[PDB]
Amino acid sequence: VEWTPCRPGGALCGKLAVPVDYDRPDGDVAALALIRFPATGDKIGSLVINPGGPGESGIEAALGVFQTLPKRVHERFDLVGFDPRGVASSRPAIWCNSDADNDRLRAEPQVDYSREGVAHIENETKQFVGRCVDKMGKNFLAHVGTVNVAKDLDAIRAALGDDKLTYLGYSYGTRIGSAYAEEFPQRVRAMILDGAVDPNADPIEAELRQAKGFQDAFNNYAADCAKNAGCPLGADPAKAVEVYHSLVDPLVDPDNPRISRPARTKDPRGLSYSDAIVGTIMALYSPNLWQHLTDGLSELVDNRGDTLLALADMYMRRDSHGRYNNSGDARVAINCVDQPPVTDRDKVIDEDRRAREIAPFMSYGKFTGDAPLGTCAFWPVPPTSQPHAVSAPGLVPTVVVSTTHDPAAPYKAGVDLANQLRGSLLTFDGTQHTVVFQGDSCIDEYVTAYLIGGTTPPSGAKC
Repeated sequence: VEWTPCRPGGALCGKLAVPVDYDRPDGDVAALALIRFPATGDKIGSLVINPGGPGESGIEAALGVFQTLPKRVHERFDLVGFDPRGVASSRPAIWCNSDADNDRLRAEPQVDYSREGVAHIENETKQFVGRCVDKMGKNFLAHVGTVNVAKDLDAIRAALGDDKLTYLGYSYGTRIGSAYAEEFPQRVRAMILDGAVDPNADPIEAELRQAKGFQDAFNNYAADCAKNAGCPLGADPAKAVEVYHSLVDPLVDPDNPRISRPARTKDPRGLSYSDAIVGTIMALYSPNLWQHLTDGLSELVDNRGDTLLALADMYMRRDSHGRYNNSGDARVAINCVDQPPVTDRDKVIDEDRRAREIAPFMSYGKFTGDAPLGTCAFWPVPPTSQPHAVSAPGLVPTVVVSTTHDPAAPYKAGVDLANQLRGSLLTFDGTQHTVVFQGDSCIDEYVTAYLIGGTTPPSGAKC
């Protein structure tokens, strides 16, 4: 890696060639993008981070993390972020949808699960899968999975000149983590995994646990908002879900589920039902976004949807000029190869029935008896990994940070990951997704002592 100054720090950027196929090590070649924030004091090595997604830029994430990085950490480590294969500035980047493709989907209510509804959705999905293939070719898509990301990470480890890896993983970055840990356990110096993905989980039970997370986060937000003046969801939190549906269901034509009646916005699109739901989910990632959610809901009372639309844009990575990054398309590609998709329709139908019961705030109308299959059931290349209990006997003790009411990565996922890893579980008491290097003194001290000293939190450490 020949470094070079970036395009906001002492930042150096560079690129690193890895092979697309690792069995064809002289075949097609991908170029990963890297950012580097040189340590200020005495350098132990590099702290490599991943934000998750998948499809999220690590370069982008390092620039944020740099802002909230404890002084001692910044002294002891080069902060290093990378864009994984197919993601953001890495070439080739995964691309399936155009900006117009994305907008067209987001305009739909996406709520009709009748036979005709399921056929419509399942048709847009096929068109999507076809767009991925035509633009990427099946070979590249076959090799975008985490198992190969893990191999690139070691190539990264070596190119940065560290003998052993120091790694901070967030959310899906957690799966990159346990993967690298299983393949190169003897190359791991230290590892923090925050907001855990449990690779031994059943995907349907996981998704349902996630539904339950967001409903429970919904409940927490609403209870909190009810203490406040003019709560758009009302002063009785036991009726918040009903009030919420009185605000969002009018965005769907009651005589016809496929017709958007968007709330007015200064943006030309207005606010569809599906955008409304996506904005809500986005806001429930963090209590920091609750104010915005409340604003959006209050706008809905006056038939306006500007804040919810902006929340949905934040989630979908659509900038002010209507442009998308490739996080969405990459997200799908990578998720589809990391595990075998649910292909049994009865399973998908029964999941739907349960989810409406578990997360009503998210569900529109009644169970129909039909449900679409997910994009992955149509993937033209097979998975390159599969659910299993993480096993890395030789691994150094690691830290898993799990938040008690994390909607995206539920607390018990993090416990389970810790156990398979036989590392330390650091608990955060909150309703948010991830927490490391995000302002909390306690968490950050624990993480700093582990990263520098090698010191794990005591059993039962809460924060």
